[PDB]
Amino acid sequence: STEEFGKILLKVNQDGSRVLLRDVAKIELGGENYDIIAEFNGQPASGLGIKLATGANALDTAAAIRAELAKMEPFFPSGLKIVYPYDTTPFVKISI
Amino acid sequence: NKFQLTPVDVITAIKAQNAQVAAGQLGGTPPVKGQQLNASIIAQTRLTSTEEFGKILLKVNQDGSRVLLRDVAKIELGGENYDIIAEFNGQPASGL
Amino acid sequence: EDTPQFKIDIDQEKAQALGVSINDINTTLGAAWGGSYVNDFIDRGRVKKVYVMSEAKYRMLPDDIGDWYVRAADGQMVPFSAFSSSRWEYGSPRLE
Amino acid sequence: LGTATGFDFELIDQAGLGHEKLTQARNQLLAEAAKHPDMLTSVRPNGLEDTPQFKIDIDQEKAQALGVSINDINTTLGAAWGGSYVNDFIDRGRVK
Amino acid sequence: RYNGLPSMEILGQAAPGKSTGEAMELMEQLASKLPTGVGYDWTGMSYQ
Amino acid sequence: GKKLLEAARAGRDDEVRILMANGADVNAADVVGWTPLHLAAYWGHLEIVEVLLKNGADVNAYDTLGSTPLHLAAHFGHLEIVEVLLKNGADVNAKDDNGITPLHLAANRGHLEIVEVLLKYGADVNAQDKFGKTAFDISINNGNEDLAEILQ
Amino acid sequence: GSDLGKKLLEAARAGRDDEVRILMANGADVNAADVVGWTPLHLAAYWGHLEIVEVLLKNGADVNAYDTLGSTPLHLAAHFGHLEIVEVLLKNGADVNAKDDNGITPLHLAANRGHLEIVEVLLKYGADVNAQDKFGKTAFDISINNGNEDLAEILQ
Amino acid sequence: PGADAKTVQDTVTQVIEQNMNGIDNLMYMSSNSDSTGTVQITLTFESGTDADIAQVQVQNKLQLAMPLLPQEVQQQGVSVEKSSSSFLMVVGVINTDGTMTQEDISDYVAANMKDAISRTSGVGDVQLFGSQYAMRIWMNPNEL
Amino acid sequence: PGADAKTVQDTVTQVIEQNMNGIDNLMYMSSNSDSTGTVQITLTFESGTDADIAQVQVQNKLQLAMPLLPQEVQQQGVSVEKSSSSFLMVVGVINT
Amino acid sequence: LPAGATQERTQKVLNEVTHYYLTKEKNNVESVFAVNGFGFAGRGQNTGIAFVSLKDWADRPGEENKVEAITMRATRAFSQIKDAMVFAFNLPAIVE
Ligand SMILES: CCCCCCCCCCCCO[C@@H]1O[C@H](CO)[C@@H](O[C@H]2O[C@H](CO)[C@@H](O)[C@H](O)[C@H]2O)[C@H](O)[C@H]1O
Repeated sequence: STEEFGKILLKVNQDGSRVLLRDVAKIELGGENYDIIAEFNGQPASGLGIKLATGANALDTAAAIRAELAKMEPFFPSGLKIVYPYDTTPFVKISI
Repeated sequence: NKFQLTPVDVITAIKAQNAQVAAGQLGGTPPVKGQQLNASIIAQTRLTSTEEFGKILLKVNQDGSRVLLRDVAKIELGGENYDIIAEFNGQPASGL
Repeated sequence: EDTPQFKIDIDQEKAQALGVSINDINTTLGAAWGGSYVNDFIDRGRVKKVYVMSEAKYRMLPDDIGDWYVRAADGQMVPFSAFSSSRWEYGSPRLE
Repeated sequence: LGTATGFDFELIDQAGLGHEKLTQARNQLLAEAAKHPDMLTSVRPNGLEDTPQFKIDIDQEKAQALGVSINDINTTLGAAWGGSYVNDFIDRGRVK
Repeated sequence: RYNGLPSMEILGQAAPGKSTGEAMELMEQLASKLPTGVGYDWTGMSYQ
Repeated sequence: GKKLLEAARAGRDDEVRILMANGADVNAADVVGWTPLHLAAYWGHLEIVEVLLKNGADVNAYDTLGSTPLHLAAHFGHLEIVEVLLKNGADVNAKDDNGITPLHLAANRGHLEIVEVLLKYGADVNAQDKFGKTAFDISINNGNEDLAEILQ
Repeated sequence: GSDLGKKLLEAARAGRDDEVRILMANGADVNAADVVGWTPLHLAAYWGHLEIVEVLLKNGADVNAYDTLGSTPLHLAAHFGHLEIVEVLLKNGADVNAKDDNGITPLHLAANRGHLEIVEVLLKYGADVNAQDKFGKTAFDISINNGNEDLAEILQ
Repeated sequence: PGADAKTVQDTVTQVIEQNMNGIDNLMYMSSNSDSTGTVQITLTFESGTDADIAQVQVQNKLQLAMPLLPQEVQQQGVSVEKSSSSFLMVVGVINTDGTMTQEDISDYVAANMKDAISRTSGVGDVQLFGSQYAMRIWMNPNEL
Repeated sequence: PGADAKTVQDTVTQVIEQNMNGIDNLMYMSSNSDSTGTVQITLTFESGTDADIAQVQVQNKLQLAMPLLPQEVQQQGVSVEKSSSSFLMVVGVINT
Repeated sequence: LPAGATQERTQKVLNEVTHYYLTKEKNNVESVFAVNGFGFAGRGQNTGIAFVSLKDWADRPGEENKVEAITMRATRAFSQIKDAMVFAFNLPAIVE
């Protein structure tokens, strides 16, 4: 936790006062990086961009992805929802 | 010996002064909003020539005298190893 | 296309004179402006990373460089401005 | 093939609940199973129960006050009580 | 751990005269009443 | 003027022509303080440096680190541009925030012709940078004898 | 040791109220202890089984039993935030100022984990706010080091 | 992390590229080294090449370069993937109660959803549109 | 050597598991981290999977996770093997 | 956008792109998932991408409501975005 990192002891002063990490830094949970920010129809979002392994079947793989997503849904925090902004596979199924 | 130096000192100076440093950015993410400038910071880069290696600074003497690598060594391009030497019909050659 | 980049030259002789190590210089510069992956921690049961980096407001402006201090062997704090010089140049943000 | 009659079930922490809460849910599950002898028999965990362990806290402040490095402390403890693989030697022509 | 998440494996068998399918269906029923955030899966012989 | 900074960089003599004849600020400065003159000087565009100066470009414009177009030209070995800038009143002893002069830079890159011009125009050979180094000190460190002898 | 003793140690830890009930009727040793010196009361206090704690105390358990490192059930209850157990233990004569081998008190442990209500209960029963552990630390020192301002207020 | 394009190229990309040889059915190789600190090296093979073997052969050569890479690069994890260049799909995640920020949701996805998807057969590569949480220590030079 | 279950899980097992991506035909993965200082992760593949290819894909993802593991674990080495339970025979060797 | 451009500027251009699909292609576009900081580059402060999903073919009767005409109209509207290259395009039958 940030609380624990904040009390890391950097050193003790000559007069016995303590210098903690929180005395020289702000401490927070935050991204490994801050380069990528997505929106869905203008609202805050995240997502996974998935690429097909070489030679794999697109339709089979998409079905396995959905099957795995369905195993996750019941444990979502309140309000969390999967949306489907971009899928190349429906066209294959429908056109066939 | 004359300068009270060893190959350890030479190796240490070359690692310090023939270096390629990741130095980060000005205005990198996450930025202060309103930032206009984003630029890479370029610190040390690898040396590219015998001249540059020769002026690697090993130490300066009490009287401000400088000891450069070229003062304890000959500096030149030469083979990674010197074990293989080919000739084509008696004339100097290389090959694959 | 090439873009402006900030070139900083560390002065080896000055560093040696002041007793500031090149490793401390490079780590201070890199960690502050680039960030550094230190080690891992456990966030709600999952292993994740720990990053150190300057708070955004101290890595936005060229003048911020001289606000970073390194500790010399004799225990004195020495500002970057004392052992470096900098200039603008152009370089590539993407090499093919 | 295990038993034709047997089943192999995994209870899963889907939300960073942690070991103790998983254990409680496991126990809750096992107690309910035990009330259906008509359908379920010998429903049991495959693994091991928690046991007493000796938690030792290093006082960072006192270590720093005494001039004792955490690294010497931690290798002294681990090497002595846990053992430490140092390096290899050659015993009658075989590396060990 | 199971598929990358903390887990506890539970073994058992169908009572005499009962199918494993029946035993499994009950385990799932019971599993559905556990605390929020606790899931389950079938592995090994049961996975098949 | 944003058009001018760009056209200047690409060495589009003809385009600098317009914008010029349409009153774009000739001393327009970008994010790092570079004017169209800095840019033409850096990328070696002589003809555009000439036009720019003929249109009242501040010849001693300096970027956010105190560097002038003469610094750039001298450093990157653009002899022509160095001459033109000086002939137009470029401060030969201009110092950047580091105390670095065009002479220091030319000397560092070993640009002999350029070093001579700068001297010709009265470059101060004893000028020290923040580390107290002269062009001579530099010539010695780089082991450049042809250059060191000159600085004498 | 006794067989019933072992069964009681296990039942107490697992929170099997009814088994405990039966074990008490059969005279299972309430003072049984495992290798680390934990009694059924230690176990019940640690894992938070309130009803068993109360049954054990009614059946003559030592409220102030200490393990091989000098820790009491009140230490455990206080450290792991079991408020009602803390209150019951104290009601039944638990030593509010008990020090383990490290000089650590139940107050130190509750403060360390930020258990505010438990801290208040301990102070109410006479907990010594100025008690120092082997490193000379008090509960207040812990509160400020943790940066727990609410707790620091209380210990003032 | 924190490297400019030339530093990436001269310290990572060239090193790996020079170790790329004796690989069957290779038609060509290309790479980008950028000032995000990122390198991507793409090896394209003849049609009909068994992708499993191509990947094995590439990695056998990569492992000769690995020890020559900066420690900070090795610790970010280098990866070798065999996938199409285009996206099969994007699975989006939002919060309808508006009770999780962009950063919260991204961490949820990274920490609870991404790995199982990345392990699913047929999934060649997964890009998170966001970032997993890290513990951030934001230093203040004045206090230091 | 000398590690308790949680230390093994949180410095070894989770790190390895987090890197078991992009491997073909995996049905499921399971692991134990124990207080003898040992971890075993078992990956089970679809019937019909080429066992040699499955194993090399696993070993290759592991190879790239090695720099993330503790030094002492890198020093012991991490074995990747085809799992089998049948022995042709067991030869005992005794001293009488 | 040009390298040197900020994440904030890229967001402004993405907002314009999103706005266009949400208001001028109401009848054709079901959703937009826009990502700042990722393109086919990939990562960078000065790049982004929008994934667009259209309503079902049946609600998009006519040439003017098919992908070719939509992407063409969009590119045309986006051509009048300052200091950025923005274009919509239909994937080919086979990129390869
Ligand atoms: C004279 C007989 C004509 C039809 C006979 C049918 C025989 C067997 C058909 C089964 C296979 C698919 O059949 C067909 O598939 C597509 C794809 O979802 C659907 O056709 C489609 O209707 C509308 C417009 O046409 C589409 O926008 C939509 O995507 C899809 O539902 C049809 O509703 C379904 O009938």
